[PDB]
Amino acid sequence: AMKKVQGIYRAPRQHWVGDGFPVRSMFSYQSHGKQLSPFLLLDYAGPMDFTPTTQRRGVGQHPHRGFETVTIVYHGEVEHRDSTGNGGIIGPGDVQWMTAGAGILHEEFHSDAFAQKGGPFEMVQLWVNLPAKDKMTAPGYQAIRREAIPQVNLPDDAGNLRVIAGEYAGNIGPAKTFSPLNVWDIRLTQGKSCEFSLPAGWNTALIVLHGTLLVNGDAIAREAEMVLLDPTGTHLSIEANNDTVLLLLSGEPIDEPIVGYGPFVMNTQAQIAEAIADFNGGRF
Ligand SMILES: [Cu+2]
Repeated sequence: AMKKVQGIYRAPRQHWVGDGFPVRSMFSYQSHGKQLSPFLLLDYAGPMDFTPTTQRRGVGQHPHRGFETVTIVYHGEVEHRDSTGNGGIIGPGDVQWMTAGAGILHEEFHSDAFAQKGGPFEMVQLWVNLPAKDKMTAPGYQAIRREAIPQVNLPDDAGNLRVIAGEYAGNIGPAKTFSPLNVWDIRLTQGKSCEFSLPAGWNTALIVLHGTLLVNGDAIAREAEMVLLDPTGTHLSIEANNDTVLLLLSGEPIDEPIVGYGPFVMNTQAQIAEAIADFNGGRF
């Protein structure tokens, strides 16, 4: 049985996060959050050309608690800093997987090298929820180099698939996760198609960044659109009408309440109140 297309959703207008991240919120837990779990949020940054500058564009220090954030860089360079003492530069093809867990402070800025030169900036920021038992896990950070992400050639010269998290055709992705999920970066060649088998009951979304995609033979998704699938079923087909770049997100639902406010995502309102009080009290 196919994972039926539930709907196609166009990106909203762009908004700024800080002065470094012009993003479109392609989905968020406030709408269809149960049908997207474990994924809470996806902000698509760019694509935008930045001017050479002496300024350090980015987003200043702020807290998170209760979930993980994933940065997938396509163009440009970001420098990461967080309160566990982790740092580093994420460039094209690199990924960072940050666990906020019990609580973290972080900031993200254009790298000095990217500041000096300018050019295209394109990135996806993904929030991944944690199961309740793991929400106060210790904060941590995975820097994932492009070279560590398997690139799998699709059959029939159809393109390639980068396994960031999860497993495709026996290729395991380097990102460690708290619940079972896939994050696949797919380049599908115009006129080519591919069939995917996904676990039964997993929530699944396709995020089209570039190109035009025919899904299940009957739904068309274009640049900066989200295809939300029905979790029931196991089979999905995609066909590229033009060379397409997409993210496939799929995961076992976390069947626990979502209570989110600002930078915090917990299971209850009292836990949100505790996060605000801890942050205000200097505990982060
Ligand atoms: Cu943040």
